[PDB]
Amino acid sequence: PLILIIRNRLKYALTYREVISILMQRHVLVDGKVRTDKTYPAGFMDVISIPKTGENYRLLYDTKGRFRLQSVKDEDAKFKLCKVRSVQFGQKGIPYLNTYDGRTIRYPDPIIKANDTIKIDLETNKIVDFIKFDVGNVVMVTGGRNTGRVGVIKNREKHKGSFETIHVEDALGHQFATRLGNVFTIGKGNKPWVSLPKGK
Amino acid sequence: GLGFKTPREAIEGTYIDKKCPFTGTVSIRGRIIAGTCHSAKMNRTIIVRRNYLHFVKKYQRYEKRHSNIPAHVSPCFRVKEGDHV
Amino acid sequence: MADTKTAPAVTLRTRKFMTNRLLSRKQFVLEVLHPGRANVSKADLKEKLAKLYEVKDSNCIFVFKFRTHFGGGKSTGFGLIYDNLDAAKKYEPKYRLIRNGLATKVEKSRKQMKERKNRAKKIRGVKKTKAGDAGKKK
Amino acid sequence: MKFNIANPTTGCQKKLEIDDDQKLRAFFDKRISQEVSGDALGEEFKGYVFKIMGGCDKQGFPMKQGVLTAGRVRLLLHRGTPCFRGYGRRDGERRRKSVRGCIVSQDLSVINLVIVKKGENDLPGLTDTEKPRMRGPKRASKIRKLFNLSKDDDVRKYVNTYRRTFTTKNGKKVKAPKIQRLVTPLTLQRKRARI
RNA sequence: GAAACUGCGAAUGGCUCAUUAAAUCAGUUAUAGUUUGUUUGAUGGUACGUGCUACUCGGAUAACCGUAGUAAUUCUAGAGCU
RNA sequence: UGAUUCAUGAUAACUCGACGGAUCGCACGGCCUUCGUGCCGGCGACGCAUCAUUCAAAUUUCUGCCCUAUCAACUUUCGAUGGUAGGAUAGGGGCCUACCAUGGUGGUGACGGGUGACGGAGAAUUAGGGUUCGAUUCCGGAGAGGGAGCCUGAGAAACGGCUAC
Repeated sequence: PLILIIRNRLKYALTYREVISILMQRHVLVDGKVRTDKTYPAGFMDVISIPKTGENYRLLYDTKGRFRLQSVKDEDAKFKLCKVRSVQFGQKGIPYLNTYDGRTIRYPDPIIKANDTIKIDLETNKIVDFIKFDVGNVVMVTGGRNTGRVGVIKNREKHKGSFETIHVEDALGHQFATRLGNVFTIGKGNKPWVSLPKGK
Repeated sequence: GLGFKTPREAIEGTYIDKKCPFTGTVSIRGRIIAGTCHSAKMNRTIIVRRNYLHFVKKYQRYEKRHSNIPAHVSPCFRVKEGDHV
Repeated sequence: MADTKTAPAVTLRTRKFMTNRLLSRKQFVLEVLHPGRANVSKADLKEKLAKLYEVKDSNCIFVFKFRTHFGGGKSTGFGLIYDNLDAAKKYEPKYRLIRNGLATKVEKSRKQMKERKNRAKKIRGVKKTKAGDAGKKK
Repeated sequence: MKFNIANPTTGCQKKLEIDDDQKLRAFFDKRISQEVSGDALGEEFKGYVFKIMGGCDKQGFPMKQGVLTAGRVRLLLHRGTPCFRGYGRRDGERRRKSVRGCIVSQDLSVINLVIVKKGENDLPGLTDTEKPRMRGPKRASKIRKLFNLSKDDDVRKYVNTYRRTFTTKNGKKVKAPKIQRLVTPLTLQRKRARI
């Protein structure tokens, strides 16, 4: 959430509650848009970037798995990688493709599934690319102890009632498997964004 | 839409005279107890739907949950097993 | 550092400094060695200091949060140099402003303040006539 | 007993006294909203029509329309209801309180009368004195009703708070306010922006 | 700018743990049994008249000013406004 | 979509009919056909409808809780138990209520009683294993003198609201 993230930059001493003056003068923008809400839902891959004489940031994970800043390029800031959190499916071409922060993006790609990821720009919300969820792809584990690790998909296991586990080969250690909700694919052979050491 | 499963075998099905379609099904279980380390056994009987019908007493079937039709009916007769001869 | 007399310098040192273009100012730590000496002063700081960073006014700049440790000869506080007088006030909390001289602390009475608002709600009309009404009525 | 009497034509009020049992009993056992002949009430009140508007008894409890009874009854009140003002402390608050009947009795401390039609003879405190309007119509269409300017003329020049007046704040006497619903390019641009 | 009207909050917080012993509740599911102001982002040729006559703006209360009633009440009557 | 046939869409309809900003606020702009407050239209403010959504909730499934049989059968008065139907409410739902059947549950301790018996994360103290404790700046619920009933509102069976006793 925004308040924690902004404060990480500021923290030398005696700001914090005075975050409010910065927000209301609109010298913080998040994804090119005004939000002054501390309770704002955030996830991995949010872009922060502020007006004019500013900087660009990507949300990353520490050892716990809490949000922290890393500097990111201005070119990369224009783009954002967004999980398709939920889907309204098919006919007449009216998907609501939910994201973690709550952005909707509309209308067919020649695919679309839940747990697949959509590459989006930032301001206009038009579809740069669509990334399929499949084996061999690069993943970040969003939750648990295992957070801040990256690895390549060994296999996905499909079962009755839910598809229980999806297995990741790599880790600092050895293989681990996680739920589909924990898995956020962040790279594919078609389009990766992954060129980052990570977390723990 | 369907539920989480438990397997059970029928303790009942033929209890006093004339019965409305349903059976009582026992689960016995053991669990590790602190101190003694020896498991303590705890009975439980639950009243199952036989929407499928074709249910005789002392018959093992496999139960999948559905929404509670009156109260204590959690499971339903998904599928069976059947026996020999 | 810190201009001498006979009574030793009492070091003017800065440390952990980021210029942050959101708050629009300079935040840094003032770790003042006081070898063989007492308290530097709130004045003596902002009188040197000023001329290094070339803000060249005591008026806009504040130093605070001295605490210390046992054993003496050092104290740790925090101080900031601001880009403008007008800009500074908005970002700053009120507690800095009042001691600096930029603001006055208003003292209030809880009982007077809250009760008075309720009274305003209750009367509708001029209600001068009610005072005369009560006299007649007894 | 006491009467606080209104003549709405001037918009003035003052209280006047009627003492004599024969005069007073004309009011008695009548309901709220009923009209009353003036001459019975007093000689000075000749030609007048008085409508019983309400009043309060001793202990100050006010009449409420339609409730009936010569006595008092305890009834639920709500916000934005007669016999209730200054609002509840919270929204949606209801209060049970004693409230008086609409039926006139001797227990009344004051009866409120509103003059429906003016009589033959003047009443010194009420009719003889006169009060000008506190404010006049703010809205543009309402101004056209009273002042009969017509739609082309534009309201602002002619008007001000109850016609065109010049008045002092502190030490300056000299303008019109901004009348709204009045058609302006400000409304036109956003209205155009609908299409 | 005071106030008044409208809007929203006051359901939150804080406190206590009497009752309450499969109950609260915990882990864990289900919601294909549902709702959700706010947040986030999409989303409106429609509106009517034989689709050329047919529809483009109505008033009425508080602040107020004045007049009143009760021993008193988050008390309230009444007029002239708007 | 694992599983909705709902959705999307077709067709005939319902409706004392929901919405589409008259003061659509505020600060600015082009271009001229009668060079005309002509005719256009940007930006975001607050508000508007429907949808996904988020911040959320509430029911519900599995499993788990101290002590006692000097508590062995419990329940069906007036749903106990299940079926069928309906009305209700956001919704399934004995939820209640009609009709219908006669069940449900128990030695694996049910049913009953007691308990500073809130539950939990946790705490104390124990090598360990355990034992004991959990009023407590957190987490979830309950109550706010005792009880019932209800308005408003997204949401309260509110109590520094009401209404009644």
